[PDB]
Amino acid sequence: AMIIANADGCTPYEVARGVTIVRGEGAYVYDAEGRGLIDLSNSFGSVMLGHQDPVVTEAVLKTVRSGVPAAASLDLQNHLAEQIAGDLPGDQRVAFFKTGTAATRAAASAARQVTGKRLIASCGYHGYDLMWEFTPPGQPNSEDVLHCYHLPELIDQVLDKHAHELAAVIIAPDYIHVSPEYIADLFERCERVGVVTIADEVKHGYRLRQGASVTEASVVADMYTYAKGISNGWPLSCVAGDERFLKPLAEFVSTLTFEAPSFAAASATLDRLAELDVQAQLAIDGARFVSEAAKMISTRDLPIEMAGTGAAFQFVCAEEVEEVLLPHALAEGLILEPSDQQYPSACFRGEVVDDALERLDRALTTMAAARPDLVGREVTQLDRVNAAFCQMDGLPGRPDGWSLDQCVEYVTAQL
Ligand SMILES: Cc1ncc(COP(=O)(O)O)c(CN)c1O
Ligand SMILES: [Cl-]
Ligand SMILES: [Cl-]
Ligand SMILES: [Cl-]
Repeated sequence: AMIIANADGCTPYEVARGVTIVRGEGAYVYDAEGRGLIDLSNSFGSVMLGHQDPVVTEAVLKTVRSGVPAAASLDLQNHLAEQIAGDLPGDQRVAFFKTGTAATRAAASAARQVTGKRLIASCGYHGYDLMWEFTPPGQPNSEDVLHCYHLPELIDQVLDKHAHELAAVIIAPDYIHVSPEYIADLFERCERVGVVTIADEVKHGYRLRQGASVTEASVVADMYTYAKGISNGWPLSCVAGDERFLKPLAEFVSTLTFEAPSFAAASATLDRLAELDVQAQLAIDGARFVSEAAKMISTRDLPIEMAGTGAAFQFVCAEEVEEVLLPHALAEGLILEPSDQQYPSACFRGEVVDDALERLDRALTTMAAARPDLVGREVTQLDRVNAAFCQMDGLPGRPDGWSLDQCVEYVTAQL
């Protein structure tokens, strides 16, 4: 009777609200009529290996059938921490949580404890907690967090005004609409004035490479947060970082922080990502998908542009165009996430990619025939900016011809 209060919100599979998903296996989910759909949501990117991965499933099932209680499997817990710490440069300790929001709030709390300072600066989305609620540039939210929307000019403003008062800056990286060098510059500006940095890798950690995405962008951070990439859909997250920041998290423990099934899933997941060369293969397979998708769009003269590549790409279009693309893709058995990147898994390889392209080709054909008025429409700068803001929760640099004031006005109007 709408008794659940937080069902409406940022849940995946909104495009499929008119259908009923009952099964998942590999690259596919299946509806109640037995129809298979290629899944590019993958529980908002939490499923990096594929649904019902055989190795993850056997590890979980063995742990469930042992009945071993929480916090008794010390070797497994420490092994997982060693796996995570060993993929980061430096000497990290690891504190485990159950959601990405818990991990980012804990990292912020650790910075506050060490520095004795309160204010936090932020780029991107860090979770549902009120401390991560977006407010206009220069306006601290109810928990003393300032939002900079990935603009170096807005970072500079906060640093020029509060750098001596900042406990930390927390940046969720993204590379679809900006370069690795652009992201690195955001971190470096804060580093140069001595501000603690948190790389929020909840989305991209273990997706783009076997470790933190920022490492390949020539960035090091004081703490890193992970969740989606590490556990194939099981509820586990962490803060990994330098000892001086991880020591204040010693008592950040819940009754079920160490429930065994999720640790078994995560340790198996990290091993399988390495064994199957997942991120490097996705870079190849996703690049092929995005190139061929772009060609299909072009021959059909539809107002869509592909952005990104590999494991993180996006169908850039106006909202009213996306609202046609998504149902038409669903009708052809292809689940796309709206107003975001797509999230292919390790099973998005081989014949699955060709299957997805065939379904997209059919969807583009029906879309052009159902909505001939969209054929030949141009994609505008505003379309591109809107799509970036939806995807990365910030601006992809100051758009051409926009003043900083226009950027601030635009972001304010999105809230
Ligand atoms: C970049 C990033 N940071 C943190 C979070 C919050 O994590 P969670 O949804 O697991 O609470 C999310 C959403 N998963 C995210 O995309
Ligand atoms: Cl599959
Ligand atoms: Cl939690
Ligand atoms: Cl800029």
